[PDB]
Amino acid sequence: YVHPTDILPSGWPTATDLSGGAQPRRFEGTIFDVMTRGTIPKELHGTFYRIMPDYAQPPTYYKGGELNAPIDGDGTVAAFRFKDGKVDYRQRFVETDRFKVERRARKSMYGLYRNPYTHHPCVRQTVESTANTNVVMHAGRFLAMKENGNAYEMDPHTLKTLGYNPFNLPSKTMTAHPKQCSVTGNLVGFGYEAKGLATKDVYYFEVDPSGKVVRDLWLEAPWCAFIHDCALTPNYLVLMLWPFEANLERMKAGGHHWAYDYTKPITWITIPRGAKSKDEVKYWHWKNGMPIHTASGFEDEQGRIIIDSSLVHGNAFPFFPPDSDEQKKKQEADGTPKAQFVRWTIDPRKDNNEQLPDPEVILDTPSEFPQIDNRFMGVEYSSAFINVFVPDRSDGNKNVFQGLNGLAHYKRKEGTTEWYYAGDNCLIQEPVFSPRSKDAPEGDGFVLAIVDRLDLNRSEVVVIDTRDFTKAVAAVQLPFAIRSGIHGQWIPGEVTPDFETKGLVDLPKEEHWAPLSQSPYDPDA
Ligand SMILES: O=Cc1ccc(O)cc1
Ligand SMILES: [Fe+2]
Repeated sequence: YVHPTDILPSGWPTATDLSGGAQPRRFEGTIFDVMTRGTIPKELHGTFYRIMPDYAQPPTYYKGGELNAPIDGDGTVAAFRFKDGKVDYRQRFVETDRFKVERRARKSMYGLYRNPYTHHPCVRQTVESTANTNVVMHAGRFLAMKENGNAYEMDPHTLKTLGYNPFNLPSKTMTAHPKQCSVTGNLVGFGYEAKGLATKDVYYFEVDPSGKVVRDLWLEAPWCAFIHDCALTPNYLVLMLWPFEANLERMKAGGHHWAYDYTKPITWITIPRGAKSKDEVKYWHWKNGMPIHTASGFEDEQGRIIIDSSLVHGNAFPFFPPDSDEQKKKQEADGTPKAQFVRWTIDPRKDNNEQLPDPEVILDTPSEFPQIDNRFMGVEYSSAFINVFVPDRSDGNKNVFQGLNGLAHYKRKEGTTEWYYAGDNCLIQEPVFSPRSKDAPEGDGFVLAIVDRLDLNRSEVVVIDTRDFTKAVAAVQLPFAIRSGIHGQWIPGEVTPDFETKGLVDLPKEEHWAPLSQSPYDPDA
């Protein structure tokens, strides 16, 4: 059986997200009082903000959109607000310069990921960010982020776009991975390609709790590398260089911004916090591989930098292949690479010209999207909440982003791992943590994540109490599916302006439309 209407032609290209899911969603709006199962913890007081790629227009501009990447599509924010056991939902597109152009034209006008040479001539000198990667609340300002531009600011309640570059950063770019220091309250980050397309320049910054840049430095990367993520320690910002190189000539020729390079080692840039000179910066190297995301970093008793990350032993983004024919064949040969969770040791006192020691295998399982207890951000931490391929319960032939069917709670101090299984015909997305109370022990509280109910065509928010990591306490049940996203964040009420007075949904007026006389009911009848 084939449905007769199903053979009617579509104009849409295949627009994947990171999961490999290819269904456009693109809805903007609200559900008041989202259906829940079980008991929503009363301790939840805040918003789960999630961001997703969801091409608003069919991306047909360049090569009919055949080379669209899962990381490409227009940023849409989903908000799940938890107040007094009740859940509200809002979804809205980031009103990026790109989004607004495409909507107004009813037409795709942008080409390849980070390639202005493949955009429509009229839009080449625009901010080309889809603001689709990560969110942050800092100094009462809510930001949607993507590494190829400054953030766009959004209202935390309506999700209305308010402007571009709220902190007025001098770089062309800002990381989608800044870290909120638990010591200073500073927004610590960077922007690479800080001076334009294929530039080696890196700008480091620290934005204080009052929204002022208090520390900065202009530096360079050893090559124009893909510096997606970083680690924050007491004394350092540690940049993590993926083995991809940008090439302006290739871009001009209508090739991809990035090419994977087997000859490049995993490289780290150590930046002393509040460094007075670029002379203080050191480059460290290991071997070829792709460490996608950090859990976090710290300094041990010996003063050594300790960073946990995912590690893929090859290209986790095969849609950005190598330049050379030889290297292309290597990618094909690698297939689905080995994927682990690993521990790095960078001793800042050692010779940085000497190759770093091999990382320690922490989990011999495909691992992605780690988060921590952010009360321990930029200090010694123990808890990691990791998006996992569940041992003996998962594929493993899948690309690292495409088989994530569980959660792991790792504790360094205890040396224990606990496992949550998403369900049969289910995927689960990045976990976020909310502490039981302000003074609760590290990693004691609630874990939230988006579950794709694949055979149901619905998305859910699972709620797990850390006292029993194997079991859900609650589910937030959407009537539909949303896109499989990238990052999300737990944002507490206390850091959100006007959380006490504003919901996700604007309340209707109190006053009745109808006069008293219009009632069917008479109290005398
Ligand atoms: O998760 C990886 C990622 C990399 C670059 C992007 O622009 C977005 C996401
Ligand atoms: Fe990321």
